[PDB]
Amino acid sequence: MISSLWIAKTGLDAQQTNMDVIANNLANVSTNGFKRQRAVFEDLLYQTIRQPGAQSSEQTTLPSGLQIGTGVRPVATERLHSQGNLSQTNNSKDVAIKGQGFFQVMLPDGTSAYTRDGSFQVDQNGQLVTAGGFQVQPAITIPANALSITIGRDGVVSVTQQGQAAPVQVGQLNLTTFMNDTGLESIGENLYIETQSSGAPNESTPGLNGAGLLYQGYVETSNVNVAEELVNMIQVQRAYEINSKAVSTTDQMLQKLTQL
Amino acid sequence: MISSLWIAKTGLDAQQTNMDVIANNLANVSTNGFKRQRAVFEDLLYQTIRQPGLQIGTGVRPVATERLHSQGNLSQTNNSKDVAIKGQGFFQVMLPDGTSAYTRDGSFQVDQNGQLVTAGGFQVQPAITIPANALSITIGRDGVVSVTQQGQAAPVQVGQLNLTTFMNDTGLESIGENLYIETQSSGAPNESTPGLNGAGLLYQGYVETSNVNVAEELVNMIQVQRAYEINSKAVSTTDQMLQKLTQL
Amino acid sequence: NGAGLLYQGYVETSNVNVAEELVNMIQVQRAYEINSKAVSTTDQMLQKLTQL
Amino acid sequence: NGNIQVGPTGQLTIQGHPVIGEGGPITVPEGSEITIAADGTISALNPGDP
Amino acid sequence: MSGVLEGSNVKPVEAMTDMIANARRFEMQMKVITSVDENEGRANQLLSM
Repeated sequence: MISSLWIAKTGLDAQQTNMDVIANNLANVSTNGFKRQRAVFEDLLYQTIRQPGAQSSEQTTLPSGLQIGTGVRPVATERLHSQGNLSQTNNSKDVAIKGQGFFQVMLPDGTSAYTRDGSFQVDQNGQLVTAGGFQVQPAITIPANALSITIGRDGVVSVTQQGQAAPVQVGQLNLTTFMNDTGLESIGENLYIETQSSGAPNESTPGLNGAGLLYQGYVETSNVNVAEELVNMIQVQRAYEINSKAVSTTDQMLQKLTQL
Repeated sequence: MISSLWIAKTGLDAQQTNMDVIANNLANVSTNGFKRQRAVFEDLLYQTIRQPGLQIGTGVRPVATERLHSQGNLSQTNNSKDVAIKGQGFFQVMLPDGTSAYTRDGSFQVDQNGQLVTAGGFQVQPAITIPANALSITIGRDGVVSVTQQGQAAPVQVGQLNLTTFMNDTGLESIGENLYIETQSSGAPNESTPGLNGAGLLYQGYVETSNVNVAEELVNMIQVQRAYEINSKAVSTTDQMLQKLTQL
Repeated sequence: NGAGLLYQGYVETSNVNVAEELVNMIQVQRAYEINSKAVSTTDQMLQKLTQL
Repeated sequence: NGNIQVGPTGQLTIQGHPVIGEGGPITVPEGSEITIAADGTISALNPGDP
Repeated sequence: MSGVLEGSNVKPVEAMTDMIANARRFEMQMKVITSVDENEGRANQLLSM
């Protein structure tokens, strides 16, 4: 009902959104292949009133007129695509990416998403799938009586059979790289779908063109730095308290205006 | 009698309507799958006075409340019978009289003869008949409800949970107990499997919480209180002016 | 051409200033009373005239 | 009475009387954010332009 | 417009001014009547002798 109250509402909304970003980063600390988010804010409208630059006194201009502004709006949340710390779990099926690549996965509805989480499983038919049951591309198939699975640093997959001293290559694990990795739309389940702001999927085997190198037995942990999150808690709390103080002051002013 | 009493009375009634909407939003902060309401105010007719150019207003009147159909947060219930919706879609539930309503509250139970029903006891269609000796009920992402039985090493398919999608989600009639009925402004209920044709996915063990943001409601309460005080002051001023007029 | 831009998800609020209207309500009431005194004074002037 | 209004075609009128400047009645570029200085200088900003 | 009822358009200011003016006009007319009657009876004496 009054301008200062709307501006303080926008400020409260921005600080709340910062709190959601912090909480989302914290809840996914243990998530493998997670990237922390950071929100960016911009200024809202600026009422012109006295125009800065308009000529007063015929030969003297007016510098810096009344640019009364409105509150704040968050521009967007950008993910920090940096290399998370590698953790050794000693498993034949965990694959960790050390560079800037993505695994390609086919959703059963027909389209393809992209994931960085490398904890892979085997279905009843022998295909390499994600822990959510989504079949990784390409459809690397593992034989029935496998004794050991070796995923090399170039993405080649070998299976050691009984009675064969030489491993047999059963597939080739590729990495997908994009022009802009922040433009991928996160749909949950550690899955990204390609958008028009993220360019087009560039297939590359691991080691060339930039795709990273695949480590076996390692998992890429989340890059969330938690002490920074606590310091951000302290601010996101004071700033919210101060905006609420502004709301209270405007409320008192309106109350005295009403009471007279 | 021509006076400004009615103009401020409409303002008081509009602030009352806004406060009712805010109170309804706050009271349903614990309901699962609740969409917050926002009342839209848009002024009354204008009276034009002709010169030998000017228009005087009449007040303000509520037009229509809109329900915000954004995807609410999920809460973990640890019950195998509860399913939440990721995306836009509605569960279809059959009322006793025969007409089918549409709900988003995913807290379901199994009634005395099998059958999946909502918390109010109304059956969820299609008829999904759970066997008695079921050991674990699994509802897939695409709405396939499979049931495990002791012995058999493979789950048994029982039913499909279809989602009904409306092209205009806001126009559904809220009948009361967490149920919507289709209306002329939200016609053509499109039945689909979850995951295709724009239908949402299903998360088992989670329920969709309410959409009510708290800060907006509190600051809006502050604004409603102060505007109500302002309109009351205007009413008092008109009263005093009329009192001064009558004493002549 | 000279038109405005669109901010999706935001609604423009009213331009009314509450400090502007409440001060005006005070003067309108007082200007209303001072005019009513003119009617009362004119009536008293006419009332004595008919009584003579 | 300094309540100046802008006509549809850009004429400055006070209470329907066209205001007169140094060169006569004023013609304002149709549609413009008029700013008056401390001595009466009129500056017109056309929408859309810088 | 549906959901609104329109009231009367009687203006009270005009009504009050009309009542005051009507009272003051009635009193003046009473004064004129009194003067005319008094004149007639003064002049009715001219018929004697």
